[PDB]
Amino acid sequence: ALGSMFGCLVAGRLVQTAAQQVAEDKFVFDLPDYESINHVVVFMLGTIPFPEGMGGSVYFSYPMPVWQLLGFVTNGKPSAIFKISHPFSVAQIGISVELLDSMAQQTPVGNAAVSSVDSFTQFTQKMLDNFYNFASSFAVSQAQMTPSPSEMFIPANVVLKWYENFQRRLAQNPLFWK
Amino acid sequence: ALGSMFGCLVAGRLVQTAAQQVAEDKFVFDLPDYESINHVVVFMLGTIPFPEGMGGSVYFSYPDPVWQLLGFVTNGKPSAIFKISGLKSGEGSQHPFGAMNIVRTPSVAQIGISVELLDSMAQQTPVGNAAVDSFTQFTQKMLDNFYNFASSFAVSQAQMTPSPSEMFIPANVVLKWYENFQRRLAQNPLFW
Repeated sequence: ALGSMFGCLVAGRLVQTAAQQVAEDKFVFDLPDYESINHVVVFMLGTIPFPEGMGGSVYFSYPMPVWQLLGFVTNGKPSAIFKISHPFSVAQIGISVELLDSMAQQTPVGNAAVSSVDSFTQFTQKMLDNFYNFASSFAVSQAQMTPSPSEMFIPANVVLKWYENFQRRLAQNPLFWK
Repeated sequence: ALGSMFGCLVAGRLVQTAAQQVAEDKFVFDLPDYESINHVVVFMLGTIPFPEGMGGSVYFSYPDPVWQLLGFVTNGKPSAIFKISGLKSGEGSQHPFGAMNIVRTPSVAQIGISVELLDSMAQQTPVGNAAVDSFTQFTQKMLDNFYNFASSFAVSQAQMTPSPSEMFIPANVVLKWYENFQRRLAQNPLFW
């Protein structure tokens, strides 16, 4: 035939290349022992390119099976690493051949260091929620303040300002902190 | 002897399978444009297993002939991902690569694989931060970052500007929160 197009590698195991064809432009790798899957590496073998105007969207499913879009591979960027621990015990990697123009409009959650980029925002939101739920009881206005020229106060709006700064820095680079 | 036995992958690039064989048990991959690399993937091709009692030690060379040990690959664990950025120089075991002609430059790094006795590999020490907990670093940094930021706005009553619509939190309350959250994060990193 033409041969295999993709490799799928669970860190700690061997490369899988014999993907199961589930559609003319969709391919799936079954991954056993989902619990021991920390990282997956998905890549082009270099034998067959994506067709004109096309790239690959990489999805992951895990235990009922639930899917998430990890990211993309293209002729220009033919490999990607994803931390692990719609078009489609045992997990699956799915690759769907799609228009490059369409792939640009999607929002992948995958990342090489963290399972989901949403966890960054999720943690920050819960940290600030924990702070304000605690601090709110003690908040005072200047009119409510009792005379104490020496005591230090922090404006409540630092919550909002820091969150806004975090969002901006995260949008630039999801791993700015690392 | 073992032929092309290993593969090497940098994220965003094509897999390399053709290593320089500086000995019949020693394989070297060139990595051009090294400063734009954080992670490297090394793996057995699955063409042939390691011989009985043998495994692979994976080394890295960079600009300051000299290799830091990154880690290992074996028949039982035939692939691994390594961090090669931010490694502290001078650490870890020494290297077996005595090829006269390992042609080298500051922009071109190497990954070296030596087929070694498993017994010998068990006595080697990889450098720190090589093996790949990342989210733990994130949460700690964000906590410290937020507290330092919030604290930078701390003001006494005498230093305040009139702002009748603004609310203020006593600084000792913010500090108490910071200490408690730090402490609860270190016993249950997923408490939140």
